[PDB]
Amino acid sequence: VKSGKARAHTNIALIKYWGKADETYIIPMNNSLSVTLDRFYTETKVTFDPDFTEDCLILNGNEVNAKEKEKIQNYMNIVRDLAGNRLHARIESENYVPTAAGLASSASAYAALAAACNEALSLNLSDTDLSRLARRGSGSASRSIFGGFAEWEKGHDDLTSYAHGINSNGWEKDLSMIFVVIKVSARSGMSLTRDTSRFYQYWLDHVDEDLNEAKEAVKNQDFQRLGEVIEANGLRMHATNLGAQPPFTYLVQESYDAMAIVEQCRKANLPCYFTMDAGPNVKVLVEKKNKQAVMEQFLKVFDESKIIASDIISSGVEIIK
Amino acid sequence: GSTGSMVKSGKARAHTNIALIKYWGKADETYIIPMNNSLSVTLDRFYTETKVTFDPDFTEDCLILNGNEVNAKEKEKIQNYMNIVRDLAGNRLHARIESENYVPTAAGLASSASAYAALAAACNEALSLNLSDTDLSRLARRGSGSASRSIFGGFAEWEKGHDDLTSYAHGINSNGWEKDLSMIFVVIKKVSARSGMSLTRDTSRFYQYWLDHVDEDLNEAKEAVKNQDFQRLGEVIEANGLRMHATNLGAQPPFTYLVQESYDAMAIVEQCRKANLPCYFTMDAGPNVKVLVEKKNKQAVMEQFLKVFDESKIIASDIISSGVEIIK
Ligand SMILES: O=C(O)C[C@@](O)(CF)CCOP(=O)(O)OP(=O)(O)O
Ligand SMILES: O=C(O)C[C@@](O)(CF)CCOP(=O)(O)OP(=O)(O)O
Repeated sequence: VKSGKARAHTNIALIKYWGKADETYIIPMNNSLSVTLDRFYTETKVTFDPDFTEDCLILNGNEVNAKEKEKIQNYMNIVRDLAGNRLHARIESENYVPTAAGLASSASAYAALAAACNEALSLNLSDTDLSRLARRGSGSASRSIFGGFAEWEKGHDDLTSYAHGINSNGWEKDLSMIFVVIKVSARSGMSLTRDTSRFYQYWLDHVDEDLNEAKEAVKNQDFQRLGEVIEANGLRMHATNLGAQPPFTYLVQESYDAMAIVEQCRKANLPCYFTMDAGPNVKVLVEKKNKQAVMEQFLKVFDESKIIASDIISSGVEIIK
Repeated sequence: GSTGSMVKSGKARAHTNIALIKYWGKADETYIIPMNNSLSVTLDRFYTETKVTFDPDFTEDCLILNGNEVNAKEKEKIQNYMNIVRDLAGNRLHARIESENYVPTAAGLASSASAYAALAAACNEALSLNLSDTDLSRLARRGSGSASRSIFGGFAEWEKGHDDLTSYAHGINSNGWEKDLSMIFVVIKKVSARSGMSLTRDTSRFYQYWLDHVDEDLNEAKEAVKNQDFQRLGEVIEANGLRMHATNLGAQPPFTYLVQESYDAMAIVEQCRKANLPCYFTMDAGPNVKVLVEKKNKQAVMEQFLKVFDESKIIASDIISSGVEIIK
């Protein structure tokens, strides 16, 4: 019997990953830039037993649905292949996330699993190969191998497509992300758009410049500059969905109300910037020093229970005991 | 009806139009000069009838809308517009304006294009200004940009120009193609069009993108019309309409006119399209989805929407060939 346990934190893309060059190995049309969150994470124990017939997944104490179970059994086949064994595993996982708030991620799930399998089967995988392993489950999991700022380099094959951590001289310790809590999966949404969106080329033509400008801002620890490019990049992502055949949107009116509050804060000498993912939740990057002030502005309009802050964590994926 | 010797009245009926290539954002806010050309179709079903009566006794302009007094705000608005008319006609006469909107305004359809075209034409008739169509378009434009196109029937294009003299629309001869087409309206506090286009135009991060493709879209559409190629016209206009709404997403801060139900209707259009009912949608300053379809398939497409939308919510109109007309 072989076993290991790890904690992986979710991460939010500032420069978005959106569209796969390759659906089976999960290679992206473009690089992406994320920050890892202190507050939301997944803890996953994996246990390999010669007696097991088929992989079992218990999440938060309950069993998973067809699609996940299947999704997990295909992923574990990849693990088996890599390990060179034929062992099925009982997986017990726990999401540390505000309940039923749309904030559970494949990113934390798969990074945690990859690192737990790594530990269980003693593979001593390099961070690079761990990221690659996580990428095969969910693209954004590639980045949750790392803390702080991370970049997923798209590469062109299974070997070259992986994330790496970015040193910002501890800039991440100065930043925070406020969540405003407010259904098409990212996988399905993004493939429709990657395949059919009339505005997809426009996305591809600007993503690299945004990326470079984002990465440059990080080197200089220049918040306003980072803020503006990621905000624009973010909106361009949702634009591409408007061009889809047929169009769709992740956003609802409340999402826009939150956006408007972010703009006012800037006008009130409280710099912050928003982004949205595959849902209407609005995420607000802000400096720690201004975090409380910005939150107060939201509390005027949103319920206290819906305004949830998190720090950016510096460390990466972590084996547990 | 009967009019005293020293009173000049005129009454006109102008039809609403829907932009297939969108006007969105002004170069000049005071004279209403657009940042780009637009192209539209004039709808047979929806129109405004406006009567105007000039009387030397009248001390100020009066506006009666669908039988009721307008408030002081809209009153003040209409008096400033009529000043333009007075300046043009070289008089100082005031008028009583009796207008009736036969447009589903409560349902969200815009009345601004027909209202201002009707008013312009009505005045030209009352005062005998002998205005050319070009000059009628220019006068309607001062009131609302889209109004410049409602002077004309069928397909019409607003040439943007660079000043008050050069910015106006004309009718496009389509060899009668307008007679084969129809538009279906799926009916679903609004930022005004004027207000909305201004925020996007001034601040939108994606506005340049709009500007970089509008002329190409327009040429493709116009070439589509010359060819009477419904697919070619439909694809470019659908994309154009979507790009306009995209710009709004890039505004500071963003907004949208679309709701989930709008998206639902679009889905049904694409469905009809995959099922050999060719049609294409567009949206203006609100959630209503408008569906361009050939008159033959109108009935079929409607039924598909009727599978999910309330019968009262689905309303078709043909496209009318004639332009603004004076009436009794
Ligand atoms: O995370 C980002 O960069 C952007 C998004 O969050 C925005 F919605 C997408 C997440 O993608 P994911 O769930 O990883 O897709 P998968 O590869 O199909 O599993
Ligand atoms: O009609 C189109 O080209 C597209 C739109 O309808 C989309 F919302 C804009 C209409 O603008 P309008 O009411 O004419 O503005 P005004 O000049 O400020 O009065």
